[PDB]
Amino acid sequence: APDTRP
Amino acid sequence: QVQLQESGGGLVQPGGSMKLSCVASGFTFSNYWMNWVRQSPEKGLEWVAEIRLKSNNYATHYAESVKGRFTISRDDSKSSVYLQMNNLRAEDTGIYYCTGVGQFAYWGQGTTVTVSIVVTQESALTTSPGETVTLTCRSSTGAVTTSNYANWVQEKPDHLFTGLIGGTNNRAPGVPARFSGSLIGDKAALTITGAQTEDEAIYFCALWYSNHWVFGGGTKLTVLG
Ligand SMILES: *[C@@H]1[C@H](NC(C)=O)[C@@H](O)[C@@H](O)[C@H]2COC(=O)N12
Repeated sequence: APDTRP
Repeated sequence: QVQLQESGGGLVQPGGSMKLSCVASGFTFSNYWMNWVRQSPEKGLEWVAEIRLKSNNYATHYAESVKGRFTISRDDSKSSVYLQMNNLRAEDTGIYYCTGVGQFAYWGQGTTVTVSIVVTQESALTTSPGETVTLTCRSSTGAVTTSNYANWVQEKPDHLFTGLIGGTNNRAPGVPARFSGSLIGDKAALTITGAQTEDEAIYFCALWYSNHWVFGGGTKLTVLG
């Protein structure tokens, strides 16, 4: 939902 | 060393305008959402605004405290994020930080602006070297879940912020292994397994509610002996 980008 | 560096703050009167900038290096800036967060004379952190990616047509979201007055933008070709502040108020006073990545790993040093849901953490805990201490983060809405993407951020002297944990339990790279995130008893928690003297610091949690962040009031950890 937020910025979950590794 | 990823680096974020804010600029543009100063000493301004109520009613005025001012634009902050922040230049990023060391990570692929354009692949991450960026945020402004501000620290007021009261020591607390308040999330201000976010901006998404080019692929999200740069969608933005604001705290209710600044909606209608602040505009966040970014320029991927310059690895820079911005905050246009209009109709400044005394309550806008604070240190402004740009921060992002999984979800608050990286913080600038901040730029000072002087104008002239409740997330609850333990006010203070005391430990000593070698002990195991656990800090907790409660939501007024009910139980914390992985859908709140709990983050933990450490503030060292002087206004030195580093993200420890994002996505409930994901350690930011280079973060010592003694730090761990969890959900415990419907709260988010951060555990230091073997506290060290240098862990004396203020620890903030942040919880995500669909399209905004709310930071807790922080926990002062003392490490005695
Ligand atoms: C992160 C995704 N969101 C963003 C902005 O990167 C999210 O939609 C999920 O797909 C989650 C699963 O693993 C990921 O990297 N994310």
